[PDB]
Parts: sequence; structure tokens; C-alpha cells
Amino acid sequence: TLEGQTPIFGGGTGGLLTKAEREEKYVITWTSPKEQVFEMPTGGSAIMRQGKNKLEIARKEYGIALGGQQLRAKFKINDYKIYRVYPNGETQMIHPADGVFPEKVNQGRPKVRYVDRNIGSNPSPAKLKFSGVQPYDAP
Amino acid sequence: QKVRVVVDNDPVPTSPELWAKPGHFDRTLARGPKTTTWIWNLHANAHDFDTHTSDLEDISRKIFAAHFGHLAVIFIWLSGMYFHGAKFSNFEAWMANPTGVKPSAQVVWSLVGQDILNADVGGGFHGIQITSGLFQLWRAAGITNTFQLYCTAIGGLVMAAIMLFAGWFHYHKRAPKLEWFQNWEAMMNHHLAGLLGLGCLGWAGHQIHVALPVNKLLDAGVAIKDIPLPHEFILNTSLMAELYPSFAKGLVPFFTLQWGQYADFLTFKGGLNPVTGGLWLSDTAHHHLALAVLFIVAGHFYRTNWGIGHSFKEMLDDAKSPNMLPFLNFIGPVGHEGLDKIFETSWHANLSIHLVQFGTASLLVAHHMYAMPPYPYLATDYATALSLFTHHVWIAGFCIVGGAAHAAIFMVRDYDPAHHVNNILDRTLRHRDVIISHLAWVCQFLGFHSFAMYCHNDTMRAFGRPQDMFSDTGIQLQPIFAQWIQHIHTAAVGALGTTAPGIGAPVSYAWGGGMVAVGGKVAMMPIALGTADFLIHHIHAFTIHVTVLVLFKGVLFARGSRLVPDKANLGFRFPCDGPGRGGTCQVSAWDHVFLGLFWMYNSLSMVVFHFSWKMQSDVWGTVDSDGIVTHLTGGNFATSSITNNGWLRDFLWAQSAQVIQSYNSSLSAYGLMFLAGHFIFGFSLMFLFSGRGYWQELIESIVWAHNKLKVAPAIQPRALSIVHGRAVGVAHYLLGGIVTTWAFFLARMSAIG
Amino acid sequence: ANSTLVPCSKSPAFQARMKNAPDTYYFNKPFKAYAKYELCGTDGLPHLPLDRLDRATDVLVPIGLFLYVAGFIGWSGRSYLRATKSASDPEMKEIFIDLPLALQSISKAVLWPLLALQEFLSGDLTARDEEIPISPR
Amino acid sequence: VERGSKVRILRRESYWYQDVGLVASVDKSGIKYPVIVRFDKVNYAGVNTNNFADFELLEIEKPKA
Amino acid sequence: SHTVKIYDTCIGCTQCVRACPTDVLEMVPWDGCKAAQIASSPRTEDCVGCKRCETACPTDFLSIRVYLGAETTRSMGLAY
Amino acid sequence: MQHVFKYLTLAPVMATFTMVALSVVLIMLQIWFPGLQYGTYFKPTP
Ligand code: CLA
Ligand code: CLA
Ligand code: CLA
Ligand code: CLA
Ligand code: CLA
Ligand code: CLA
Ligand SMILES: CC1=C(/C=C/C(C)=C/C=C/C(C)=C/C=C/C=C(C)/C=C/C=C(C)/C=C/C2=C(C)CCCC2(C)C)C(C)(C)CCC1
Ligand SMILES: CC1=C(/C=C/C(C)=C/C=C/C(C)=C\C=C\C=C(C)\C=C\C=C(C)\C=C\C2=C(C)CCCC2(C)C)C(C)(C)CCC1
Ligand SMILES: CC1=C(C/C=C(\C)CCC[C@H](C)CCC[C@H](C)CCCC(C)C)C(=O)c2ccccc2C1=O
Repeated sequence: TLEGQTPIFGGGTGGLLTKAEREEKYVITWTSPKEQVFEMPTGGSAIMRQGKNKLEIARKEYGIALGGQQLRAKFKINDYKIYRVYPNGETQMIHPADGVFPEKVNQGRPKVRYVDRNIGSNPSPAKLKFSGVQPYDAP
Repeated sequence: QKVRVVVDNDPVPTSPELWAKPGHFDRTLARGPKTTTWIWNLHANAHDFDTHTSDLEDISRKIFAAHFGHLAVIFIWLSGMYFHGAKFSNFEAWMANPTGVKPSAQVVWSLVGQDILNADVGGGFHGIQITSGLFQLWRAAGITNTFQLYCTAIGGLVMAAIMLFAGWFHYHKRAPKLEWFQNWEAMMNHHLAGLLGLGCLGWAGHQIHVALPVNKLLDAGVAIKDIPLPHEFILNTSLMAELYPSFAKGLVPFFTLQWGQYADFLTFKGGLNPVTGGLWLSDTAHHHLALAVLFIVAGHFYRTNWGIGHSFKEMLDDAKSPNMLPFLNFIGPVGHEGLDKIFETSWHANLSIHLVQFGTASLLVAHHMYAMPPYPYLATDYATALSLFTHHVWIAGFCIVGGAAHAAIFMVRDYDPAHHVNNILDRTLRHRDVIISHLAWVCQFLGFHSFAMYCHNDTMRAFGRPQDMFSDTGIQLQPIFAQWIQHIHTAAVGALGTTAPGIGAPVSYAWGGGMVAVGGKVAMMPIALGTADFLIHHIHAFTIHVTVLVLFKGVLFARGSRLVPDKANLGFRFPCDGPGRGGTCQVSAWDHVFLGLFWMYNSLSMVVFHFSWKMQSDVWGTVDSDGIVTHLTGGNFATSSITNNGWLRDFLWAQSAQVIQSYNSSLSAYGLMFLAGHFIFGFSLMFLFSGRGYWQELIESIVWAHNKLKVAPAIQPRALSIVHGRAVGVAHYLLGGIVTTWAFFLARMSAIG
Repeated sequence: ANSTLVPCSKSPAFQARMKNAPDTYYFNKPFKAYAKYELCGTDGLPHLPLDRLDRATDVLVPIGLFLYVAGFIGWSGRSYLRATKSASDPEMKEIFIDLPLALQSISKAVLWPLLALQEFLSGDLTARDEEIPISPR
Repeated sequence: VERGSKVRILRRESYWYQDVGLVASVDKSGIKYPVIVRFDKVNYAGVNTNNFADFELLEIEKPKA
Repeated sequence: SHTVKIYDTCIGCTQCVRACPTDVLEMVPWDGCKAAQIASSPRTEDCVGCKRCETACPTDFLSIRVYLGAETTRSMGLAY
Repeated sequence: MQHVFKYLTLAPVMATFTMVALSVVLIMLQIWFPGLQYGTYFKPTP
């Protein structure tokens, strides 16, 4: 289970919906040096507590916006993590993927979806007719 | 001690060097143009002062100086109307025969046949018939000759120069500190007692000493040359004694609280003057005098420097649970506490509120000026009466939209989540889904139960089943609550029994109590309400609620939504956040204002169409010797306005005969402007329907041709930005539609009014 | 020969318009000129035909006059633009008109038909196709 | 090409295709696009600098001196 | 889901990764540019298609491209 | 004063001066020679 104490919040209409309990859910956890006010991703103001915090969010973009634009840029908090929680209880940590922020180059990260040419060398779609491959996926 | 004056000396040198540096106010624009988008960005950000600098003190100084500049612009415009009414008008002829001469204060030159627009307005004068009501204003003020208008024109030009010098002085020489602008209590006290209160008192003095005696002689039939000049009524006290015997006793009754002896010139009659059809000037003198006392008293409400008075901060901080009413405690334990931070730092929030209340004021001006015509020979000047209502309805609609726009600007830019923790502003944002979903539902309910019922009427009429229509002769929808108010207000004056005994005549004849005719034309008569009025009022409720829905959704979601959670970082005005998430076009708060302008136009067009048709159908008309009234459209409204085929045929098609047949006549300019408005409306449709990607690619081919001939410009041509294209489309759409209605209204009413 | 067009001084519908016209500056002289010089249709209004060998100067004079003025404006702009290309900040000379340069361009544009012919003959009028930015095909 | 050289772009999808730029620097490493070219006209993104390979450039004018 | 591809014109300026609102991109070691790094898209399932990465890319033409494909719940940006 | 002269050479200022001057020339042509038409220019008044 994910451990942490939820920020002070009186409730709102921008919280979780049926999708959270049916398909998937996200949780962002972080640690703050003091009790202070931050803006909820879906409107309203909440108070993050002194120790370690835990916030339930409907979409992954909420955690990236909160952690990146508020926790890091404004509050200088860099230890935030984002988890994906499934209805069966399975929880996986997705941000940062390998403990290092994606914008910082890290050894061991493989190249994914890299095309070894410039964009202007993509083949014409007429050459790949009925072959099922897109010009950007062509070898 | 707390309230004091503190400024800087010479904070900005007065040099024209920056006149040669376009875009100097913006860091990006200061580098110079590289594409044509730079030119548009220069004008778009010219007056966005909070993006020129982050200093609130410097921003506030720009607001103060610029406001003097706008005041100078208004004074030049006011000087123009007085000068044109003193040099190129038939004002003197109109004063002699108000009911037989059409006001005219614009004369065109004769070069290309445009002199045909010099209409035969009477009084041996040829010119454009004006519909601004300037002549009726000036007559009510006691002005009788063109020399007085000429003097007022000179005074307006002098005031314009003084306003211009004040703006330069208070920005380049003595600029007040930020704390000077933050004196809410001092500003409220001075503007209540000193601006509204003293202005009402001063105008009451002018009405009592100048307007009342001059108009009393005018209504009695005395010629212009036999009426003494306004200063003679002040010097020769005996002249005022003859008209009003109470002036023979001087100021003694005022200082002894024996004000009842002043009842001869401070009247409380109600109704309208039978001679002119306007409100009694003695009634308005007591109205403005009572306003002056009430405003001056209100100007001692706030605590400035002597302990006495109320404080904005304490009052706001106390308005919270559990100090509220038992059923109003839902606003939470914080309540209005923290809202004082908004008014300390946010100019946009104040502009939002003030633009809303200017819309409210201008709407009250429109509604209260036709039902209670305040100027002599204004009600029977049908062209002016329609123009004044329509103009001030449109001004109010733009002001309301602007209030919503700058409310959204405050949310994006000035709103601070730390200042609003569980207060009413925070709580409102936290149930915005409750508010928007309920508003969306009531908009659907109003649309079905107002407009689709017109469609029900059209289908029934086409079927040959008038008994199944929503009408006075079919399924009736009587506006009983509005009918009840008309009866209550009529019985209040004696025409829930006599609740206002002091007023003799009905406050407004539109509610009942009788009819007033002036020059063989109806000034005001009871406006009966039936099924057609029930349907049209709920059309107004529908259109207003939808306009609220568009604007209030933009304000409540300006910071973000479930779709784009970080819209605040994107700004108030951005085109989109890409084609992702299914497509996020027009998510910004600016685009909600852009869409809200269309709905304000749709809402207000039906408002002025309702006024124009109903007044022509049931109020305006001519009265014969027997007292029988024949209306301009002969009572079409009750049976024709219940279907939109009737609106298309009996209102748009029928009443456009004047503007459509105005060629080869003095009204041909209205015919030309009628087509001009139609052109601009269709022209705007390509900006609204298309996108800049097509136009940029098309410009690429055109640029190639110029490159081929070595005539390509260094400032690279670019298609208008996505936001800019939307702004152009809405600006031309509203201009075309409004100009079309302007020509349609004025051409008809200058021929049959 | 077109027979439905007759001189305006002989078309009966034309004098009906002329006598009923207002007695102002806008109708006294112009109607006299229209009657003498214009051809009127059955409607009594002047019509402009392009099927007459005669009155060809009435067609060529307005056409040539416009083409000279339009070419004058175009050549003035083209020469001014080409003169600012050698500057360090050509964009700033397009929002700030360089008066000595504009007057020089305007003066030379008086003989624009001759200058355009000379540039076309020397190949200076147009840029080559491979030296012009183009999009991928 | 080298620093100060005047070149013509041959990259088809470049905004400056068949246009003219000025070489700012050449990288001596084995990177794919070592030549940096600056342009007077900005592209649609407001950028006036791009990296090109040698085969994508046609030298027009030699560097001064 | 959408498809995000990175071409060899990338200069490793890390701007596309910083602009992504759902953490689709990351920087990986590379030798084709001076920065010795190139953008990668290991998590395209979370890509919403906003094309913020394309806006931030300084190369001409773009070194990163988004091709909108099959829409899922998360690619449509649905909180419900 | 040199800054004022530079301001007077701005594109909007020069365009306004050119449009106003051109409008004046055309306006005065209508006053002096009203009713000019194709097939009538540069012909003596009858
Ligand atoms: C006496 C002449 C004079 C001179 C030389 C300057 C010079 C300057 N002013 Mg200034 N100003 C003046 C009068 C003058 N002002 C007056 C009378 C007012 C009161 C309205 C102001 C209000 C004012 C503000 C609020 C600000 C300046 C700023 C500036 C500086 C930037 C230049 C600029 O505005 O570029 C623009 C150059 C132009 C030629 C624009 C003119 C277009 C006008 C304004 C539009 C027409 C509206 C007009 C005022 C209506 C009345 C005119 C009437 C005849 C119709 C510059 C030092 C700004 C500053 O400090 O820089 C950051 C700034 O924020 N001034
Ligand atoms: C009794 C004092 C008094 C009066 C009458 C005003 C009047 C005004 N203030 Mg103001 N103000 C005051 C005190 C006063 N202020 C104080 C004490 C403060 C500091 C807290 C401010 C701070 C303030 C700000 C920050 C702003 C104003 C603005 C305005 C104008 C609002 C626009 C309007 O309604 O146009 C009214 C139109 C008129 C033509 C009214 C007449 C205007 C002149 C200047 C009044 C002169 C009256 C004077 C007694 C001479 C009378 C002579 C004779 C008739 C007896 C208006 C002219 C706004 C503005 O536009 O600034 C220019 C603005 O932004 N005021
Ligand atoms: C007291 C009135 C008032 C004041 C002081 C402001 C002040 C401001 N508004 Mg605002 N606004 C108002 C009323 C007001 N507004 C109203 C009534 C509306 C509703 C229509 C709006 C809608 C509005 C929007 C949508 C936006 C602003 C913005 C702004 C800011 C930048 C100003 C700007 O862009 O320059 C104006 C520059 C222009 C080039 C506009 C002139 C072009 C107009 C539309 C032409 C009008 C046509 C003409 C009247 C008739 C035809 C002319 C003929 C030649 C054909 C500034 C703080 C902008 C901002 O960023 O705010 C922070 C912004 O995006 N306002
Ligand atoms: C309740 C306010 C009120 C009302 C009803 C009137 C009514 C009248 N005035 Mg008057 N006036 C007022 C205030 C008012 N005045 C003030 C404050 C001043 C300046 C100090 C003047 C100065 C003035 C002059 C100089 C003249 C008039 C004239 C007139 C008459 C013409 C009709 C008219 O103006 O439209 C009626 C206007 C309305 C129905 C609404 C506008 C009134 C204000 C703007 C309402 C503001 C309320 C606002 C929306 C709510 C604020 C928010 C809230 C939280 C407080 C009429 C009898 C003319 C005349 O001669 O009469 C025959 C004339 O020449 N007035
Ligand atoms: C005449 C054209 C027209 C019509 C009918 C509508 C209709 C609607 N608009 Mg709309 N709109 C239009 C033009 C139109 N718009 C234009 C030109 C713009 C550009 C500015 C907009 C911009 C706009 C915005 C920005 C918003 C709307 C909203 C709405 C809805 C308001 C709620 C309502 O009235 O529900 C009742 C529905 C109607 C009155 C539609 C007519 C129904 C007919 C008469 C009866 C049908 C009978 C039966 C069901 C037929 C079924 C038979 C079967 C075989 C099909 C509604 C769906 C708002 C919304 O969604 O609020 C919830 C909203 O926010 N529109
Ligand atoms: C320097 C002046 C100039 C010159 C010589 C040309 C020349 C040309 N343009 Mg062009 N154009 C110009 C300015 C100019 N343009 C401007 C300012 C615009 C923006 C409105 C355009 C918009 C434009 C379009 C959209 C198209 C052309 C096309 C063409 C070509 C044939 C049609 C034609 O003559 O345009 C007709 C003229 C116009 C459409 C508008 C130009 C009128 C402007 C207002 C005159 C400006 C004069 C300038 C200010 C003089 C300043 C000089 C001074 C400093 C000394 C031809 C190569 C067409 C093409 O590609 O043909 C193959 C085409 O589709 N132009
Ligand atoms: C709405 C509007 C308008 C306007 C209107 C008007 C007309 C207004 C007015 C206003 C006014 C009309 C104001 C007034 C003011 C006043 C004042 C402010 C006064 C003051 C005074 C005083 C201060 C006095 C003093 C004294 C003396 C001098 C001596 C002895 C002592 C004593 C103290 C008594 C217009 C249309 C334009 C535009 C649109 C909007
Ligand atoms: C007889 C006649 C007629 C007809 C005519 C025709 C049919 C013609 C044709 C024509 C053509 C078939 C043409 C062509 C052309 C081509 C081209 C290719 C061109 C080019 C041009 C250019 C290149 C120009 C340039 C310039 C100049 C010179 C100046 C200004 C600037 C610019 C640069 C624009 C009509 C009936 C109408 C009328 C009467 C007479
Ligand atoms: C037509 C159109 C364009 C093309 C329009 C452009 C590029 C603006 C052109 C403005 C011109 C240059 C202003 C001057 C026009 C005057 C009529 C010129 C007067 C000339 C005198 C001699 C009379 C867009 O760029 C666009 C962008 C986004 C959505 C819709 C559209 C759109 O609809």
C-alpha cells in the first residue's frame, strides 16, 4: 500500500469519478518541509501537511502538472512520485520511471521509436500500398 | 494620518524618443519586426499595462493617466455635438415648432451627389435628421439659442485640454504612490458625496434656477425672444416670484425645516407633462435634490482619518459563518475573509465589477427612459425614442461581456490560491461542476419551453389549426405575475390599496392610468401583456441564461478543467492545447468571451426587436379628435409575433420596406448602409469558418510570385494567428449585424416616425 | 453594326431622364456631356460598347492612364524594396520609410515602362527558379 | 564549407530550401549534422538557425579574406 | 494510442521532454549530436497528442513527430 | 525634435498622409469636374 497523509481539503467536484474505481487511478506522493497551501489540479486550494503527503488524482497529467509546475517550480520539492493504481489493488510506480527525471540523460535508457533518417526521407504512401506499414514506420 | 497624499516628482521624463521605438513597452516587441505578426501584436498589447511591467505602482499610474486621456476624448466628442448643434443645425427653428420640425445637426457637402442626404427636416433647413435626442436634452436644460450651445462647445474644448494636461502632469510630473490608489474608504467617500452628491446638488440648482423657469414659460406658450436669459431669473428675484410664489420668502423655509412651502417648484406629481409629454421638470428637480442629500449622506459611511466610519476589511472579515443568517451560513466559516486581498492588487477584478454595473445602469437607462420619458417632445419623437433605447441596450451588452472577460483575466493572472483558503471564492471554484451543470440544464429547459413553442405555433398555423396554438385565442399563457405588478403600481397612486398616496398621476402610464398625447401622437399608453409577451420574455430569459452559461463557464474554468488542468499556465488568451485529448480548440477563457459576444448579440437583437415591434404595434401611433388611436403597425404583435414566420414576414419583411426602397431619396444612405452591414456579416464568415493553416499555405505561393520578381518584403507576410482570426471574425460579424439593424431601424422611423 | 445602341441625344428615354433630373451641379453639365458623347440603350442610360473601331481613344486613354499609374506604384515599391535589401536592417526600413530612398525610387519610376523593358532584356527583372524558396513536392 | 561561408540550402523539407544562409561554425566531431547555418529570415517557429550536413549545402560565396 | 517518432536531426536540447504534460519522452545517451543525447518515447501509451513536444522542438524540420492514431481512454484525456 | 521627425516617417503615419493627400486630389476632381465617365474624359464641355 502507498503510505502518506492526504492534504487538508474540504471537498470538491473535480475529484475522482467512476473511472477511478472501474478502470484505473493515479496517486502522487511527496514530502514537504512545512505546512503550506498549493492549488489542486482540478480547481480549489488545499493545504499540504508537514510530513509526507498523498493525493489521489484521476489522470496522470494531473500528477505531472502538480509535481512539475507546482511542487518543483514553486515549492522546491523534488522527491514526488506518481503511481498507477488498478482496481484489483496492483500499484506500479511510473514517474520517475527509473528514479531519474526524464529530462536528465541517464545511462541504460534504450532508444525507443528512433528513426535513423531525417523526416524528409520518409517514403511516399504509394510505395507502401496494401502493405500495412506507415511511412514513418518504414525501415 | 493613515489617509494622506504621497507622490514622486518627475518619475518619467517627457521626451518623444520612445515615439520612434514602436513596441518599446514589450520586451519581445522592442527588438523589431521580423514577420507581419509583429505589427498585429503591437496594437494587441498596446494597453495591456500589466504585461508591460510587473510593478503594480507603475501600472496604477498608467491607469490614472490614461483615464484623463479618455476623458479628454469624451470632452472633444461632447464639444462636437454642441458646436454642430450651434453652427450646422436647425435648433432655433425646432424650438419654435417642436412638434412640426425634425431635429437635424449634420449637413453634408455637395460634391458627388451626396447632398441628396440633406433631408427636408422642416424649419427651412436641409440636413440629416439626427436621432440622438440632443435637442430634447438642450430644451430641458433651458437652452434656447445657438449662442449658449456655442459657449458650451468652447467650454468642452477647454475641459478637454485641462484633462489632457492632468494626465501628463500626474504621470510625468507628480505620480501618486501605490498606497494612494489603495485608499478605498477615502475614494468611496469622495466619489459618493463629492462626485455623485455634489453633482446632483449642482444640477438641482441649475434645474431650479434656470431649467424650471425657462421651461415653464416655454410650455405656457411664451415665445423664445420674450423669455429672459437664465441669469435674469437669478438677478431679478421678482421674476421667479411670479412663476413660483415660494421664492418671495427666500431661504428661510429651508433653514427652518418648513420645506412644505417649497412644494410649488419641488413637486411630487408623477406622470407626464401634458404639453410636452416629458416628465415634469419640477419633479426631476426634487428627484435630483433628494439624490444629492442621499449621496452626500452615503459619502460619510467609510472611516478615513477620524475613527468614525465603517471599514471594508472588518466588514468583509465578519461576513462568514456563523455570523450570517441561519439559512445563509452555507458560505462556510471563512466566508468573505480574504476578498480584501483581491481589491488591494487586482485592477482587473474592479474593472470586471464596474463594467457589469455600467451594463446595469445603461439597461436601466434604456427601460426607464421610454416608459417615463424625461425630456420634452421626446416620447413623440419616435425615431429618437427607438434610437435611444436601442443604443443603450447595445452599450450595456458590450459592458456586461467586458465584465465577464476581465473577471476571467483576474482568475488567470491576479488570483492567488494562498489568499483564498476555504473562503467563498475558493468554495465557488470547488463546486463549479454543480453550477455549470445546473446552468446547462436550465438553458435547455428554457430553450425548449421558449423557442420550440414558437416552432409548435408555426406548425399549428401551417396545419390550419389555430386553436392548438399558444396564443390569446388558443392555449393561453397569461403573464399573471407581470399583470399583477401593473395593477399594483397603478393602484398605488390611486389610479395593497394606495400604497403611494403622495403621487398624483401614475408613475408610468405604461402600467396603466391613462394615455398622454402631445402633437396628435401617442407619448405613452398602457402596455398590455398577453401570451405573446409571455413568450418573448421567456425568450429573453433563455438567451440571457445561455450568454451567462458561456461567459461563466469561461471564468469558472479559466484556471483549468478536467481536460486541460494547467490552462492558467497557458494564459488567458491562447488558441488551443493541440489536437490531442480529442481536440482542445477554444478552451481558453478568451474564447469563451469570443463565443459570448455572439450570444450577447443574439440576445440583445431580440430585445431591441421586441421593443421596436411592440411599441410600434401597441403604443406609438396617431390620435384623432375622437381619441381613437391607430398604431404604426395596427396591433400586429398579438397575433403575428407568436410565430417566427410572423417575425420573418410582418416584422423583418414588412418593416424593411422603408430601407429597401430608400434609393433616390434622402434616406438612401440608410439603404447603402443596409447592404454594407450585410456585406460585413458575410465577410466575417470566412475568418470564423476557416483556419490560418490554409491561408499561410496560400500566402506561400503568393510570396513565391513576389520572390520571382524580386519584390518580396523583408517583413515576412504571415496569416493571422488563430486567436487573431477569431477576433477579426467576431468583430466584423458584430459590426455587420449591428449596422444592418441600425440602418433598418433608422430608415423606417425617419419616414413613419 | 450594333443597332440597339444609339447616341444618347437621340434616344427618347434619355431626354426623359434629362428633363426630370434635378437642377444641381451634379446633373446640369454631366447630362450635356452624356448626350453628346455617350451611346444609350433602350433604357435611356449610357452604355459602354467595345465593338466600335471609332471612339477607340475613349477606351485606350483610360486603360493606358491606369496602367501607367499602377505600374508607377508597383515600380516605386519594387525599386525601394530592392534598395533596402543591402541594408543591415531591411525590416526597419519597411516600418520607417527612408525618405531619401523613397524619393529616389519615385523619381526613377516615372520612366517605369522603359526601365522594366531594360531589366527584362538584361535578365535583371526576374530571379532564377533554383534561387527561390520552394516547398517539397 | 567553413565559418563565414555563404551557402544555399538543399534540404527539401527545410524552411530555407533553395534559400541562402551564412555558416556560423563547423563541428569537427563525427556528428551527423556538424554545420551550423544562420539565416536572415526566421522560419514559422521564429528560429533562424539550423544544423545541416555537408551534402545538404551548396557553397555560393567564399568567406571574406 | 498515438505514435511518437524521433529522427536523427535531434540535437538533444531536452526541450520536448520538458514540455510533455504526461511524461512520454525521456533523454537517452546518443552519439549523433554534440549534446551526446537524443529524445526517446518509451511511454507513448500515455501520449495525449497535444503536440507540445513539436512546438518546443527547435530543429527545422522537426526532430520529433506525433502521428495521432487509435484513441483510448487516456489518449482522449478523459477523467471519467 | 529629431525623434518627432523620425516618428513622422512611420508606416502608419506615411500611409495616412498618402491616403489623405490622394483622397483630397480625387475629392477636388469631383468638385471641379463632376460626372466624368468613360468616353468623356479629356473632352470639352458642350
Ligand atoms: C506632452 C507630450 C508627451 C510626450 C513627449 C510624452 C512622452 C512619453 N510618454 Mg506620455 N503622456 C502625455 C504626453 C506626452 N508623453 C499625456 C498628455 C498623457 C496623458 C494621457 C500621457 C500618458 C502616458 C502614459 C500613461 C504613458 C506615457 C509614456 C510615455 C513614454 C513612452 C512614449 C510613448 O507613449 O510612445 C507612444 C507614442 C505615441 C505617439 C502614441 C500616441 C498615440 C495616442 C496616445 C493615442 C491617441 C489618444 C490621445 C491621448 C487622446 C487625446 C488626444 C486628442 C487630441 C484626441 C514617453 C517618454 C509611457 C511610458 O512611461 O513608457 C513606458 C506610459 O506608460 N505617457
Ligand atoms: C470630491 C472629490 C472627487 C471627485 C469629484 C472625483 C472625481 C473623479 N475621480 Mg477621483 N479621487 C478622489 C476624489 C474625487 N474624485 C480622491 C480623494 C481619490 C484618492 C482616493 C481619488 C482617486 C481616483 C482614481 C484613482 C481615479 C479617480 C477617477 C475619477 C473620475 C471618474 C470618472 C468620472 O465619473 O467622470 C466624471 C466626469 C467629469 C467631467 C467630472 C468632472 C471632472 C473634474 C476633474 C472635476 C472637478 C471638480 C472640481 C470641484 C471643480 C468644480 C468647479 C465648479 C463646478 C464648482 C472623476 C472625474 C478616475 C479617473 O477617470 O481618473 C481621471 C480614476 O481612475 N479618482
Ligand atoms: C472600461 C473599459 C475597458 C478597459 C479599460 C479595458 C482594458 C483592457 N482590455 Mg478589455 N474589454 C472591454 C472593456 C474594457 N477593456 C469590453 C467592454 C469588452 C467586451 C468586448 C472587452 C474585451 C476584452 C478582451 C476580449 C480582451 C481585453 C483586453 C484588455 C486589455 C488590453 C487592451 C487591448 O488589447 O487593447 C485593445 C487593442 C485593440 C487593437 C482593440 C481595438 C480594436 C477594436 C475591437 C475595433 C472596434 C471597432 C470599432 C469600434 C468600430 C468600427 C471601426 C471602423 C474603422 C470600421 C486591457 C487591460 C485583452 C487582454 O489581454 O486583457 C488582459 C483581451 O484579450 N478586453
Ligand atoms: C438614481 C440615479 C439617477 C436617476 C434615476 C436620474 C434621473 C434623471 N436624470 Mg440624473 N444624475 C444622477 C443620477 C440620477 N439621475 C447623477 C448621480 C448625476 C451626476 C452627479 C446626474 C446628472 C444629471 C444631469 C446633468 C442631467 C440628468 C438628467 C436626468 C433625467 C433624464 C433621464 C436620465 O438621466 O436617465 C435616468 C437614469 C437612470 C434611470 C439610471 C442611471 C442612474 C445611475 C447610473 C444608476 C446607478 C445604479 C447602479 C447600476 C448600481 C450601483 C451598484 C450598487 C452596488 C450601488 C432623469 C430625471 C437630465 C435632465 O435634465 O433631466 C430632465 C440632465 O440633463 N441627470
Ligand atoms: C438556430 C440555430 C441554433 C440552435 C437551434 C442551437 C441550439 C442550442 N445551442 Mg447553439 N449556437 C448557434 C446556433 C444554434 N444553437 C450558433 C450560431 C452559435 C455560435 C455563437 C451557437 C453557440 C452555442 C454555445 C456556445 C452554446 C449553445 C448552446 C445551445 C443549446 C442550448 C440549450 C437548448 O436550447 O436546448 C433546447 C434545444 C433547442 C431549442 C434546439 C431546437 C430543438 C427543436 C426546436 C425541437 C426538436 C424536436 C425533436 C426533439 C426533434 C427530434 C426528431 C428526430 C427525428 C430528430 C442548444 C442545443 C449552449 C448549450 O449547450 O447549453 C446547454 C451553449 O453553451 N450554442
Ligand atoms: C511594392 C508593391 C507591390 C508590388 C510591385 C506587387 C506586385 C505583385 N503582387 Mg502584390 N502585394 C503588395 C505589394 C506589391 N505587390 C502588398 C503590400 C500586399 C498586401 C496587401 C500584396 C498582396 C498581394 C496578393 C495577395 C497577391 C499579390 C500579387 C502580386 C503580383 C500580381 C498582381 C499585382 O500586381 O498585385 C495586385 C496588388 C495587390 C493585391 C495589393 C497591393 C496594393 C498595395 C496596397 C500597394 C502598396 C504600395 C506600396 C506601399 C508602395 C511603397 C513604395 C514607397 C516606399 C516608395 C505582382 C508580382 C498576386 C500574385 O501572386 O500574382 C501572381 C496575389 O495573389 N500581391
Ligand atoms: C453617463 C455618461 C455620460 C455623461 C453624462 C453627464 C452629463 C454626467 C455629468 C456629471 C456631472 C454633472 C458631474 C458634476 C460634478 C460636480 C462637482 C464635483 C461639483 C463640485 C463642487 C464643489 C466642490 C463646490 C465647492 C464650493 C465652492 C466652489 C465655493 C464655496 C464652497 C463650496 C464647497 C460650496 C456621457 C453621455 C457624457 C458619456 C456616456 C456616459
Ligand atoms: C485589346 C483590349 C482588350 C484585351 C486585351 C487582352 C486580351 C490582353 C492580354 C494580355 C495578356 C495575355 C498579358 C500577359 C501578360 C503576361 C505576363 C507574364 C506579365 C507579366 C508582368 C510583369 C512581370 C509585370 C511587372 C511589373 C511592372 C512592369 C510594373 C509594376 C511592377 C511589376 C513588377 C508588377 C480589352 C477587351 C480587355 C480592353 C480593350 C483593349
Ligand atoms: C482571409 C483570412 C486570412 C488572410 C488575411 C490576412 C493575411 C490579413 C490581411 C490584412 C491586410 C493586409 C490589411 C489591409 C487590407 C486593406 C483592405 C487594404 C487597403 C488598401 C488601400 C489602397 C485601399 C487569415 O490569415 C486567417 C487566419 C486565421 C483564420 C482566418 C483567416 C482568414 O479568413
